[PDB]
Amino acid sequence: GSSCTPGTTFRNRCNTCRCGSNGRSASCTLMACPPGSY
Ligand SMILES: [Co+2]
Repeated sequence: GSSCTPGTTFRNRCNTCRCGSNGRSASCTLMACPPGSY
């Protein structure tokens, strides 16, 4: 838990994220995600 697979991308609601080298952070888009956006 509290982790991602390094260098993977993943989705969180309407946002997309790229997992850091450490697996402990991710670079994510910051879009507001209203209903229907995902
Ligand atoms: Co963990």
